[PDB]
Amino acid sequence: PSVLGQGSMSTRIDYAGIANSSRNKLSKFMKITFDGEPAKLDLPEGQLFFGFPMVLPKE
Amino acid sequence: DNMLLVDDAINDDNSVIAINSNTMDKLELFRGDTVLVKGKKRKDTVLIVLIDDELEDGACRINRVVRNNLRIRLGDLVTIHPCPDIKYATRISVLPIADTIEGITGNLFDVFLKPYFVEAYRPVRKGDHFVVRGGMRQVEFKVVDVEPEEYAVVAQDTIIHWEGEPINREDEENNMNEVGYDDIGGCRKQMAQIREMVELPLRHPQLFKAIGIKPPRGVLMYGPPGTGKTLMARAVANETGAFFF
Ligand SMILES: Nc1ncnc2c1ncn2[C@@H]1O[C@H](COP(=O)(O)OP(=O)(O)OP(=O)(O)O)[C@@H](O)[C@H]1O
Repeated sequence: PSVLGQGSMSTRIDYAGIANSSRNKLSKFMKITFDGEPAKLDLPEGQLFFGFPMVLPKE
Repeated sequence: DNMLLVDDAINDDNSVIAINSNTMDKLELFRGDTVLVKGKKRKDTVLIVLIDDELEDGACRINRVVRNNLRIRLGDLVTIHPCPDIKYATRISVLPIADTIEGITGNLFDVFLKPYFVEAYRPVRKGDHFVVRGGMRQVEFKVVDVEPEEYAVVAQDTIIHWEGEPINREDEENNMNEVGYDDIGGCRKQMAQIREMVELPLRHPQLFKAIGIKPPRGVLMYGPPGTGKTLMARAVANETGAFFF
């Protein structure tokens, strides 16, 4: 389904946008994955985010 | 015939170099052509060729800004080559120098750069500088980034980005070590020994292939503290131009 990274509260806050900006994080004048570094994802008190792309076990 | 004398340029263009008509004929150039000029150390840029009869044979005119960029003074010698492959910069980001925005308000872009880039097609290269007289003041700008890289031409289609912090003039030298052989005195035999073992294996690695030997790798300098060992090593590294760690 869409709840694997692209749903509600993942489009209100550009989580994919945050990840991509962290990737190309330079002045300089889509896919979401865990190949890189974290970028500060700050939300106000009283908001919980469960929309992180799942990872599943070792299988 | 790429060695020419340096003269002060009377004109007020940061990217114009004048050449004698005979000099232009020898190098096979045309009026308005862009050519690459390389000066001392590893500093080089591109300038628009102009024809000026008054110029003597083997001489060229460059303003003080070009002299500062090329790390040369009046009457010095440079190497000039044709630059016909220069393209047009599609997207350039440049920021002003802090000391040049002292009290200047308004849209600095429109005030200064826009008259300076009205079909001017001024050649630009990474790290270059250029001064524009706007109103009753003068503002300097630096080539922070260009696309396509490295050397290009700023045209109307180019997108100019003037967003960014002011460029303080102090850190260009205070925080950065750009020291050449001119900053070393009293030790020439040591400099020769270091150079003949550092530059030769790197600048001309094919010689040791030709003679079939492995040039020595390590080098160990020593002497009383404060004799400039660090400065000598820094100068050699900068002159060589190789990635220095
Ligand atoms: N030709 C020169 N020989 C020696 N010192 C010079 C020379 N030209 C300038 N200096 C100045 O002398 C001082 C040398 O300091 P430097 O850090 O190079 O010494 P050092 O003993 O090699 O250092 P270290 O071992 O701590 O790296 C600096 O102020 C440098 O500017």
